[PDB]
Amino acid sequence: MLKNKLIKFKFFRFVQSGFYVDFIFKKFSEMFIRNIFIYSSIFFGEKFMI
Amino acid sequence: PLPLGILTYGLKYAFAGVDAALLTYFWRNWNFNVRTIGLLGGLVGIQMATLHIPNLVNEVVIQTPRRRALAKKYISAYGPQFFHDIVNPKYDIEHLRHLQNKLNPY
Amino acid sequence: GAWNENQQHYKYSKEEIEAYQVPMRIKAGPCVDTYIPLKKCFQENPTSFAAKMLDGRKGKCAKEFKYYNTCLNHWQTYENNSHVTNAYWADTSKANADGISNTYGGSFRKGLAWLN
Amino acid sequence: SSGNFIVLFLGWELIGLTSFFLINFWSTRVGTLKAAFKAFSFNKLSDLFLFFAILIIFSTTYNLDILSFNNQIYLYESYNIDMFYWSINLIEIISFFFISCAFIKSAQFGAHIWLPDSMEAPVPASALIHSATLVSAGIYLLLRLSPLFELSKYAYFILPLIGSVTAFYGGLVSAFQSDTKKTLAYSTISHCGFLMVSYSTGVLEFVILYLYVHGFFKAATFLCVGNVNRFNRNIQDFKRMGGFYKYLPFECLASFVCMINLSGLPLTLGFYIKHLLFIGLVESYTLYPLIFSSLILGAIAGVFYSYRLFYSIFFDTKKGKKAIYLQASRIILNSKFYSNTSLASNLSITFLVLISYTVILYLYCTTLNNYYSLSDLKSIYINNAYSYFYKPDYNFLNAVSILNWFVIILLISVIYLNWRWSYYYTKSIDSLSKFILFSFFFFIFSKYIL
Amino acid sequence: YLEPSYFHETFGHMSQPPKYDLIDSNINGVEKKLNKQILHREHNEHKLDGFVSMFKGSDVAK
Amino acid sequence: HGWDRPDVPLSFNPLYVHKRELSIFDTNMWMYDQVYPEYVISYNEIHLVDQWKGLKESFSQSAYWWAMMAMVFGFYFINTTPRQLGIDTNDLKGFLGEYYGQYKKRSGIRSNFLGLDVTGENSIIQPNYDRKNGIRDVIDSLNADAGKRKLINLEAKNFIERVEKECEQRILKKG
Amino acid sequence: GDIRHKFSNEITDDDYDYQRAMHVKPPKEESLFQLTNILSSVPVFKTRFFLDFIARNLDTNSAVSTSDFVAPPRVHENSFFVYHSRELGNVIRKYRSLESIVLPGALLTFTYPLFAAFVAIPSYYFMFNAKIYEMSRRFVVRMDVLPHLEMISVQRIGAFGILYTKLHRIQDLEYVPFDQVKEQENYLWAIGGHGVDNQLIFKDRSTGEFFYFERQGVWDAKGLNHPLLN
Amino acid sequence: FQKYPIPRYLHVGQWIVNKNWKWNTFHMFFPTAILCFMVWRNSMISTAKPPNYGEYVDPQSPVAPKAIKY
Amino acid sequence: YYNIMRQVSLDSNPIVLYQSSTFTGNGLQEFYENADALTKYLKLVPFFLEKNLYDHPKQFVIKMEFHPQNKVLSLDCLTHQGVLKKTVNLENLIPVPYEDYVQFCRRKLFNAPLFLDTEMIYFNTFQNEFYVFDKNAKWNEEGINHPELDISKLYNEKAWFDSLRII
Amino acid sequence: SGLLRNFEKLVCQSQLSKAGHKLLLRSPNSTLHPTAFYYKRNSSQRLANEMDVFQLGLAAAALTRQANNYAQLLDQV
Amino acid sequence: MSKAYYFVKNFSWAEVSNLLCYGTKYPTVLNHQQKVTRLYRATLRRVYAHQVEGYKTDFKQYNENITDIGKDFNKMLALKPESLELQAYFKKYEDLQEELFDPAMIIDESRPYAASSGRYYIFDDY
Ligand SMILES: Nc1ncnc2c1ncn2[C@@H]1O[C@H](COP(=O)(O)OP(=O)(O)O)[C@@H](O)[C@H]1O
Repeated sequence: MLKNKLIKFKFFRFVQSGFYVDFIFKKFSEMFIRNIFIYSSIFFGEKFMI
Repeated sequence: PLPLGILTYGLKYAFAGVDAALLTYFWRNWNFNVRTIGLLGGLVGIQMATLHIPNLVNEVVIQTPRRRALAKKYISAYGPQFFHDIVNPKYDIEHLRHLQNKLNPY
Repeated sequence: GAWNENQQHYKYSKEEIEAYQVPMRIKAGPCVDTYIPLKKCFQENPTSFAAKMLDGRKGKCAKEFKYYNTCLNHWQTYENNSHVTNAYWADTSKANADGISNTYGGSFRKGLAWLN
Repeated sequence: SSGNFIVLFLGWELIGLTSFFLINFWSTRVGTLKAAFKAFSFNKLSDLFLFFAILIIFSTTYNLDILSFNNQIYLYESYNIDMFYWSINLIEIISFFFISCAFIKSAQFGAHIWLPDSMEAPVPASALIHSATLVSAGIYLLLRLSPLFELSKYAYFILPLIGSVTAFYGGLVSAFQSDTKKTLAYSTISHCGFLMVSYSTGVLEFVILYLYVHGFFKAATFLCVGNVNRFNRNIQDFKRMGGFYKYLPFECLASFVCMINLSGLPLTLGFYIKHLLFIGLVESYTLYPLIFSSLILGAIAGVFYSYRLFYSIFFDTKKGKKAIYLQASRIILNSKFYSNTSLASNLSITFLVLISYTVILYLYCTTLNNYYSLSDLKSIYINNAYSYFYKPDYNFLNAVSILNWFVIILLISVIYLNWRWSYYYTKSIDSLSKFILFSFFFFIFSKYIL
Repeated sequence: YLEPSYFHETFGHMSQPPKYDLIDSNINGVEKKLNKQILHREHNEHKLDGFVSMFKGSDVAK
Repeated sequence: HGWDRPDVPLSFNPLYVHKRELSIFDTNMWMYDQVYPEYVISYNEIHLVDQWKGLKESFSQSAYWWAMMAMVFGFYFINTTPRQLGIDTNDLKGFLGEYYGQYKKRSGIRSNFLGLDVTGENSIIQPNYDRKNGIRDVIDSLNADAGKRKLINLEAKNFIERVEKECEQRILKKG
Repeated sequence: GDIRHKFSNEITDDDYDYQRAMHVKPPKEESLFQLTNILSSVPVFKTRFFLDFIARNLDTNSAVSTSDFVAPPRVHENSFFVYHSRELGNVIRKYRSLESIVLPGALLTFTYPLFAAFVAIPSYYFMFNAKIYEMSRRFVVRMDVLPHLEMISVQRIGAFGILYTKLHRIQDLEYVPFDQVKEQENYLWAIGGHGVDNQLIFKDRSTGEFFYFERQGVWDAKGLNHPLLN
Repeated sequence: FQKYPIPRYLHVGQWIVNKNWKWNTFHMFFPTAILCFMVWRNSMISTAKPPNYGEYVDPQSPVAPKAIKY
Repeated sequence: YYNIMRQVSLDSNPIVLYQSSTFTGNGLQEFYENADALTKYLKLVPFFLEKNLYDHPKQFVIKMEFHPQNKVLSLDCLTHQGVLKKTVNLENLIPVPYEDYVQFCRRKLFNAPLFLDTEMIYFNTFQNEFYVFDKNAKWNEEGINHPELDISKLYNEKAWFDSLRII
Repeated sequence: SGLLRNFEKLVCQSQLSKAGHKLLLRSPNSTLHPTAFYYKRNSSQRLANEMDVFQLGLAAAALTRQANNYAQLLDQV
Repeated sequence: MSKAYYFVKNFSWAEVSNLLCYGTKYPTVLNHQQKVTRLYRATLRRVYAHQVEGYKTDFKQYNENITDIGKDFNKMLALKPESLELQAYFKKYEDLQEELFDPAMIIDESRPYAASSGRYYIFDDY
């Protein structure tokens, strides 16, 4: 093979990033925090429901 | 015989490495001639003779005194007649397997 | 006679086995009888970890060591079926012809890499 | 040293609190506080799972003695608990809770994020946390409850795949990390995955040996990396490091020894542990192909990372700042006390390495010898996998040969790959060709000629 | 050195150094030849008996 | 050395002047600190835009490693045969025998010791003598493997006996 | 700026002699166990036979370079030598000649040639061909300009260590941009693009042939400054 | 880091060095050792150890675990 | 940068600028005749071994001429095979240090003999080979101080400092 | 480079470095004449359309030489 | 002394790119020559961060890339701000930087929001 797709820094960055598992989990946790604590709990829970 | 030691294993490995280096020098430089072939054969023969020599030297020097002492101890314990009868080809290996060693505590 | 049988061929009671502090792994196996004398000799004859890992004939505990070695070889060959395994590995054609083990030969595929 | 289920929970809580406080070394820095909070959340989740499992066990038996529970875990195997609309087996739920709690502590897929981010702690703190304790909690917890984990179908399917995947991921991540702390953490994650896979094998001795060897070697490597970072002014990335071998000979030699031992390299305790782990694999797994692939991939990845770290820190180009080297390169500092590290640290490292080697030798003598000197493992399920260690066939020999051949191919590739142009690039090719030819000649002569 | 099974796996089981007792020369004559033949037959029969025992010694423990 | 360096400047902990209103809509979403306050979570992979885009990119890149794993698995499966592993065959009454004994005991279906007429079934965690699920299938598979290994050993012994008898007969047949 | 003379117990230079095994230093003294001292002391080396063997073995004096300008032998009658490989070409030929022995030697010496193939196939496909095999394939060992056919006679290496010379149209030669041939041959240029000058690569357009010259190759000014080569 | 002034009024433990550390260490080691000995005695008062090697538990002794008699 | 080969000649009256004092003789036989030169050659056998087995391109210069008319060097070095004369482009020779020469060989060379002036390595980049003179030698002050050998005519910063680099 | 071997046949680098020497290299598989380079029948177009002057002339001369050889062999048929 | 809040604040990818190229999330506030100089300096730093320091360096390749970048930057600087070629060159340099976007970039302690920053609490004379 004359060209290796695994030789580019993009592949290197993706591998060193742990397959972006940290990014995915952090985005999901941020979405949960935004939707639950502020929106669902404090706003819909305390301001509205309570 | 005693087990082969670091010296013997290293001698064998060094002979193999010297042969490998000579073969690399030959093939890489394409220096293959009748004189080189004869020298390689002679080196292989000398290495084999020397490898047989260390085993002979070790075996002789170690075992021969130890073997003589062990035989002398067993000669007084069992007997030259028993030893010769064991050496006689007329002995039966079936009974020899069932024979008890008087110096075996078990 | 038996490979697992000790030189004196005596059976050790559960109380004696627990008194011998034999490992549960050894107790699981069928070679307890020979391991009892070897364990007794080793406890009675202390040897360092370097000594035991370095001694080839196990020092004084020699006959018990040989008996335990035979018993353990038999146990490990039977539990791994390594006998028929090596037999079929030596010659797949001969094992299939002789019908040594129908179950072993029926799924015997040496593999292309391992000399086809 | 837990003796009761309350003691285990107290120990887990204490370990969590100690990790939370230790990670917060620079309390004035709020950046590390985020990692500390993430670690605290993970520990709290693990503690909650453990508390739920302990509550279920107590509701089942009303006995907090761990020894009695292990001696009585086989009693209620044929039972179920009506949770919501489902009815799962009694052992299944407790085993799942214990396995999840261990995976939270012993870094696994989805729960290993806090392990890499935990590098904000000091060098000795990271050495202690990563090598054992926080990393060894899961293995110790699983081993303590060995009989309970024996009869769990969920554990049976979960442990092998999870362990292999985690080991492979950790190895691949360590193969791409330039930061010494990050590379070490990823290698530790790979080692934890391998230890979990070994726990799935059902043989405790291999797990214990792997734990001891991995902990000792990781501690040594972490100490060396911390010393290098201290010389580099708290810089952990190897991309801005180079030429430190001349600055720190002791550190270079210790790092070489530690990387040789830890990376699973052939002809060492790591090689023995890898062979033992590969011996005891069972072939009844539904996902056997992926499991085997992940195990091989995670086994092969350590050497590349170790060699890369060693060469970059010690024998690469001067990628470090001119200040780091030149400031200590002044002629005035030349005296009988010149040293880039501390003599006390170097002596501690040497003594720890010697003691670890002696202890590993003693453990191998007690376990790996012909006579099993191990005490009773309190396990009633003994596999026949020890037969292969005592007497295997030529098939396992050829498999191990294939693995060693992959390792040798990787070593050759890392030895001669010309990633950059050089004055000896052609000379490197000539050297590699000469090595191949000499190796072929030696293989021919040593086995057939003599 | 003490664990060359790793070398026996990847590089195979190479040629070992010449290990022999060479002690049968203690005596001389056709008796020595008969003893050597008996020893060779004993080694072959030991291999055969080991095969037979390892094949039949599976039912010793029940 | 060589320069009387002053005390550590107070600028090492600069004071942050909040230029934007910390709206209650982001309560606890930013870690507040008098020097260098930060966001609650860190996304060092900001090159990836969104969680869906990041997941798509990660799944696209992981295909090469998945294919490498598949190649390794194929190279192993096309060059190896199934091994002979299982529970210790000499011990059938341990982890294996105890399971069948407990399944044949069913002591959790007996009457109360004091005549309370309440059995193990009268519980949220109630005994069930006919589960036949979970680890029971794995136990059955292990028992089948042990039986197959024992049958293989017995067949090997029988075949060796047959070979020895045939050799004896052929040696006797020649006369 | 050392102050070692001020203090007595300070480490001395004579003490720092064990560091020579790892730190390169200019020669200060020759050791008793030094190879040079062993050679210059033993009267066995003073024998005439040893000197004769030393003068008449190993490398010969004839093949050693003696000028900054060299002229290789003539491939044809009216051709003009332009470029020639000096050491890289020899090393490539030696590497390609390894398969002339190892492939038969392994075939006659490996218990599992099938295993050897199953191992080496990815090594060639993923690691070796892009490193050595394809580099030697694109390597131009010798290049001369035949004026009669107005062509280029180029001799290059072949898989089993062979030599092969072909004539290509000068009008079919085009300058290959490294950027134009960067990505499609990335790994080839990454792992083994070090030995050839990416700033000077030619291409015969007739069959899509890529011609690469060594960065350390020897170029003749007379051939370069010819009407055929502009 | 280069040491910087700290408030003398602040009860901080930042790089605090005591000249009389030897006597304080000796005093905090000795009574602690005595307390540790007392606690060790208290803990060893109630201990359980596995039976000695070569000693088998005869089931007729009360030391063997008992069953609740209905 | 480019290895363009151009034919050169000899001035026919080259100025002898340096001749090794110890290595005085017609060739190998003459050196064998002299006892001290024989010991020096025995020490230089490690240099020959390094050049051949360790693949170190290097020459032990024993004599030299300079042809400023052809801008050429006419050195005459010694090796295990005998005396070899070398013609070098004056633009193809550059100074180099002992550490650079030693590290030029990736393998570890043998113990050095004292007969080498470590500070005066001379690299022929066109041939890419190092050269070391003899410590015991006579150098012509006028021969070296000719206008052709001036650093202004020879020393180029790029070739001198960065052409030979090992990473 | 060689042990216990004579380098009598090897060409001296002193002779090699001289411009205008009578050194000629004979290499294996060296095609010094493109006789078959431009030989092609059943062309989709004309030979002049497919081939240029040089190749066309070389191929024409090769065909003429082949025909001459065949005719010379035909005198003893 | 740049505030290394690249991964410390919830900034978008465009914000990160703007901070990398011109140092400001609103590079439109920068002038023509100022923006060109900032882009050239950032590109040089990022190139040295991958070709002068990294896994395996090549000095000649680094020098060649530096010469090419210098030629491009001179062309951009001598061009008009309201030129398609200048905007294209700016886009090319930004895309080159984005391709070199390393999440685990080395942050020097001299940065305001650095990893080693905030290690100690300095007490004032008050
Ligand atoms: N209270 C807040 N509300 C909204 N955004 C904020 C707040 N505090 C910080 N940020 C974000 O954090 C980043 C850091 O801002 P800062 O560095 O203080 O401003 P500047 O860059 O002008 O000095 C800003 O881009 C801003 O978007």
